[PDB]
Amino acid sequence: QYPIINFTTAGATVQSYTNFIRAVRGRLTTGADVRHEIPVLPNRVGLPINQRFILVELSNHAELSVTLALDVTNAYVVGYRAGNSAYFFHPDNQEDAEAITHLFTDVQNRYTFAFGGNYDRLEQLAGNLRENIELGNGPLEEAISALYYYSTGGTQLPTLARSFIICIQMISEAARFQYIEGEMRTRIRYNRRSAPDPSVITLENSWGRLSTAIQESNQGAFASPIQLQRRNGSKFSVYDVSILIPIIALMVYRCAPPPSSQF
Repeated sequence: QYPIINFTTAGATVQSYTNFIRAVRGRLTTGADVRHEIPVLPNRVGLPINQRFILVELSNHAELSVTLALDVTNAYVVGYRAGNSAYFFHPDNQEDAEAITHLFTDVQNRYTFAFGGNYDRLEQLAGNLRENIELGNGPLEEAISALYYYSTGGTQLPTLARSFIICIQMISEAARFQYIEGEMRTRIRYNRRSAPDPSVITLENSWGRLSTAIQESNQGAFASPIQLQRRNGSKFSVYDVSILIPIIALMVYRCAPPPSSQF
């Protein structure tokens, strides 16, 4: 039922990764909502269950496959399937708990983790912060294997958590931010793994706030500036949507768009 997008780390290139992220964005957004040239994800309110999720089937050079389920309202990875088992992060509410029963319905073994899937929780389980977890094609290749082997005892919990952190950033964050997509393209082009710098981390941390600031803006102008960081960790002040058009590819729905109000 739910749309499936396929990606493999096996011989991945800048182009194959670019095609993948473009396809993910295309399945996440409908085109009904574009504000200051930036697309908005579907509103959760009144969204039919048959339109709620997309599936990302990840394959690797090791000939293993896992399927991630993404919530279209926020691009969040809500769980995964590997063969005969599926695992879901602890739902935030009763609506989300019902929603995930519509995923991987023919799987033999269904589990809900007692932990949530946010970075804070995953970092504490990994024993490492995002700033110290290497990203790139190699890490993703390895993450796919780690997810695959969890049900059979091959993967320790910190490795599993680290693997989720890798997947979330290389898929969901890349979908949300052209800038983060670009950072992953660079890693793939040179086949060089590296942890995300402060520019990546601060964008990830600020996605909700940036989405709200843009949507609540007066003709694009922020009421309050948002502080981001450069690659070297120095401050970058954002006052306007204009500077973010090349940076952010999609926003979470936060408010109704104000009337056109042309002069």
